[PDB]
Amino acid sequence: PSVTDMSCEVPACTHSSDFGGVAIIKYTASKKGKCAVHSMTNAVTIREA
Amino acid sequence: YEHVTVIPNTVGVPYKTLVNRPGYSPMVLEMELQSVTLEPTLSLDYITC
Repeated sequence: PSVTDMSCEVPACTHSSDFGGVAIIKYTASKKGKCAVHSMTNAVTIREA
Repeated sequence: YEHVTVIPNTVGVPYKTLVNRPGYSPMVLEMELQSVTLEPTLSLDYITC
């Protein structure tokens, strides 16, 4: 599947040793399926695969 | 979470205060003072009749 339009907002962040950040992303998809996610920076790690 | 406030010494008037903690929705408290009493210490000297 393809995704054509996305946006990002970040309602909270605390830079503690644990997972203290949350983000919400909106998307429009062309059809049902599964997709992987990955970060493009070294300073931020993402839990979900 | 520690919060400190000051209320004037007026009986029968409500007051409100705002609590704000990062990452959580704000909370508002309301307080009213109903009575204040003072009591001295006494010692007896003599009586008359």
